[PDB]
Amino acid sequence: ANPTTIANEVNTISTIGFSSEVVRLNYLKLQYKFRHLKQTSEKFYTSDSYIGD
Amino acid sequence: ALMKNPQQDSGLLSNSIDFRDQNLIFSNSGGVCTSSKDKIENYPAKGYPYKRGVKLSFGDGTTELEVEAGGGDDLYGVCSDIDEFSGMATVIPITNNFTGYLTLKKVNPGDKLNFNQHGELEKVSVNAIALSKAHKLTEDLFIVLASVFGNRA
Repeated sequence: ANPTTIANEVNTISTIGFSSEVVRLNYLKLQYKFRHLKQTSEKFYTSDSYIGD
Repeated sequence: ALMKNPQQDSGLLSNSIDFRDQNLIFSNSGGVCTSSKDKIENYPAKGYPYKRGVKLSFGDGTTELEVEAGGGDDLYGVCSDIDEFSGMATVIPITNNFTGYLTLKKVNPGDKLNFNQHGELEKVSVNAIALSKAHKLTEDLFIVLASVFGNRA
């Protein structure tokens, strides 16, 4: 409501209310798989120009 | 003329020796007996409703509601004090009882009094019981000690 003037004596004052809002956020996990060369087997593919097959 | 504190100055200092019959003045704001659990509300004043019953008055809608002198079925409370600078009248609601001096229409202890259209008490719905006889402060100003106990037929 409108404000209350503080003049002489008064007991009833205007009020301030509060409110809340709740928001949900979802999180998802995903995975990918990839093939590669074994560390011990890299030495058998380490060519001079490049490493790999 | 009718304001709580006279605008005309006093020529002489008062003699503060006696202690009897020094409270039946128009400047006596509030009540003779007051509790700490009394509800009081300030409202914008339309006219001069001091020491009179007040009723709620509504405008076109641009401005807020106010209180004006009156009684009857429209009575909302009793004005016990006023601040002139802010034009704010302190009102005790009819739901709360009050004991003090109120304006009487221009009467013995035990008489039943109701508020008229001008917010003045008059002998008989019953709104208050007179606790004393009418005390004259001016040719038209008559006060009376009354006890207001709400609405009852």
